Amino acid sequence: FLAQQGKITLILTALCVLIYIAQQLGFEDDIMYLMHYPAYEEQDSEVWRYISHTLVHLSNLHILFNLSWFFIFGGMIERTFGSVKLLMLYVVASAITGYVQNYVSGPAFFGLSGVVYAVLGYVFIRDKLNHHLFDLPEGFFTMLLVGIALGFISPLFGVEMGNAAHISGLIVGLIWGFIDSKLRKNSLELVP
Ligand SMILES: CCCCCCCCCCCCOCCOCCOCCOCCOCCCCCOCCOCCO
Ligand SMILES: CCCCCCCCCCCCOCCOCCOCCOCCOCCCCCOCCOCCO
Ligand SMILES: CCCCC(=O)OC[C@H](COP(=O)(O)O)OC=O
Ligand SMILES: CCCCC(=O)OC[C@H](COP(=O)(O)O)OC=O
Ligand SMILES: CCCCC(=O)OC[C@H](COP(=O)(O)O)OC=O
Repeated sequence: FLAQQGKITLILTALCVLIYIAQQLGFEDDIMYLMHYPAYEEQDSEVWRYISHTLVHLSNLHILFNLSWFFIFGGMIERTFGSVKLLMLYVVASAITGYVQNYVSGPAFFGLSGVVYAVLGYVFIRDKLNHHLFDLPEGFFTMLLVGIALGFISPLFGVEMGNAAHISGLIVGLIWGFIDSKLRKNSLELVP
């Protein structure tokens, strides 16, 4: 429930769950066809496709791990920097990671993991820099960041997409957070 967590975080998590459930009682076929990244010159105009691929999941663990991490850290971002910030990081990470994954492997990918890494990347450098607005992950979510770089370079799991989405995701988050950290400092310069 909310009563505390972010509205955007909640909406995105619940949408993923609803679309997955739908995948299970009829057919992922319709959903996969409408939601996949453009794989056709005629689909270039179907603009939702640049983002929608993130709402489809391929297994129970796939969606379980993605939503857990997104709910926790996407929530931190929302509660700390605002709902607009989270929505934006989502739209942009979704579009950029899909763009990158598509170039290296084609339009056959689904899931929120590219957004998760952008989110983890954002929180990571923000925490590292203006260290305050956060008080450490937990001790495990900090580790599963070093031993997770092998989760795509030398496959220990496999987030049905590829590491191109994960790496470009982290990069989007790291760059965005560095910029925000900077813009923050720049304006505080003239405050007591
Ligand atoms: C201790 C630290 C605390 C951190 C905890 C934070 C908790 C935050 C809550 C986040 C909410 C998570 O929501 C994700 C739930 O997603 C619902 C979708 O379905 C969930 C399924 O649950 C797991 C099922 O696993 C089944 C494994 C068997 C098959 C493996 O995958 C193949 C799936 O095939 C389909 C079978 O029906
Ligand atoms: C035999 C073994 C087989 C070989 C297997 C090899 C395994 C390696 C596979 C890994 C794939 C590598 O792919 C890496 C791709 O990454 C390339 C990076 O390019 C993508 C990154 O794109 C970044 C684009 O620009 C960043 C966007 C950030 C924008 C931030 O917004 C500005 C903020 O403005 C302020 C608003 O508040
Ligand atoms: C956010 C871009 C993806 C929109 C879309 O076409 O897919 C989701 C739709 C409905 O979701 P909306 O978020 O568009 O209402 O399918 C589920 O019923
Ligand atoms: C960054 C998200 C949207 C960018 C885009 O228009 O994608 C076009 C790419 C290729 O674009 P070029 O820049 O290589 O022409 O192909 C998509 O199917
Ligand atoms: C990292 C600071 C310099 C990079 C840059 O030229 O950024 C231009 C704008 C943002 O400028 P800032 O003033 O916020 O750095 O967009 C970046 O992607």
